[PDB]
Amino acid sequence: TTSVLIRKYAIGDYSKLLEGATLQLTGDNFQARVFSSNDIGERIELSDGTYTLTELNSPAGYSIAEPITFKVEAGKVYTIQIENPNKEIVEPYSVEAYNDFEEFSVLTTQNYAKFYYAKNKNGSSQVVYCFNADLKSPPDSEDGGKTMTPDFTTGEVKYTHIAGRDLFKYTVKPRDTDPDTFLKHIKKVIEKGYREKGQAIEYSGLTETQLRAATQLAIYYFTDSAELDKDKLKDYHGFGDMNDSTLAVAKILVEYAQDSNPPQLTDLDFFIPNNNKYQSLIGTQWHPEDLVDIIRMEDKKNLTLRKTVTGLAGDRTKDFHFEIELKNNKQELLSQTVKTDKTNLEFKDGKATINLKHGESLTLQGLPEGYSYLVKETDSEGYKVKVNSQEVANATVSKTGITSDETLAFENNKEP
Repeated sequence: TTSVLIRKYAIGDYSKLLEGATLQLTGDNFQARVFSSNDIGERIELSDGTYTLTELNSPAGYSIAEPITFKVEAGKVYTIQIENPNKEIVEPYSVEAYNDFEEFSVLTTQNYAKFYYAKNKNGSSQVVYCFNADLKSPPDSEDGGKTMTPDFTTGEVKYTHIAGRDLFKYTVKPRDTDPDTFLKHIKKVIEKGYREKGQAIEYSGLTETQLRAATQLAIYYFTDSAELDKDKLKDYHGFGDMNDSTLAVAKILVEYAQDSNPPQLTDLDFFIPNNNKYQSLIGTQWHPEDLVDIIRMEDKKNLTLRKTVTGLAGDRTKDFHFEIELKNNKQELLSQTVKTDKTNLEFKDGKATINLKHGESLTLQGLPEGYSYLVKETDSEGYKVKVNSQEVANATVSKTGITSDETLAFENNKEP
């Protein structure tokens, strides 16, 4: 068996698991079961196979998220076919991270003062960097990370340790638009930047702390679209105090990140705070030994067809038949169950047929952003077909990139 924890998160705020979603786990061949999402995730030991996580209902406010299919094979877990990117600690929001308030080292005239660390399982401290420029730094510590300043409202501010994959979504004002491109940029910055106390500094004349600042500002280039310009930085989070040298190294880190070479680092710890006011933190180290597979589901905050028969010679009890062809954002055909105001509809190779009599209607729900339809009424022979009052010789119409709901009102006229 393989341990998994199903965790339900809320898209865009990861400071707590979203409780109160009714989730059902169904598998191909054990017993299917229903449970409600909790604060730590539902722990299940699974034999090899393919399983489906469905949201039977979501908690007040949210939308039903897409069924997540996954596979447990040979002790490993996969999403659908790639490797489960969600590896997190068993007890969430249990990791201390801190800002070392007493450590002192200048950029030019002033303490850098952004000495962020996270505590590894073994009590050592890894250098980490803020991933959200406008959010709060980790809790001040006056004693090197033994005790921390709690938040006035939420108590201690502790973190969930996770594999730093899928980082795009934690950014506020990223520069990139493709997540993988974004991840590759972050890994590369960390790679060539400051990772370990005592490390050789390859850039002549720069102190450890100066490299650390260049590294942090390079992250902000990508996470918050910081500009790497002396004069535009005069008042940006203390970075006016960064000398020319250091800023030149920040541009080197960013230019490196930007080039086509692949990242030499396979993975990086990442840390999410249990208070959304606090910044998330990208690590410089990797501790896979502390992590288990999570099946993650994320909650967020329609096409209608109808038939009317007209004319005195129009039959009002004839099952008119439609052949609907649907493709997604990237022109792939949908091969999924699609719920409706009547019954479900299995789309095979993007297609399903439906029958409508005069004055009936069917409403396809949960169709994705930027979809496209091609709809034909196959058995029109004899009728003058009009769709939304437009004359269609071939009883077939199309539309691409539907950003809203849409209604196709077929009218069939058999006038004597």
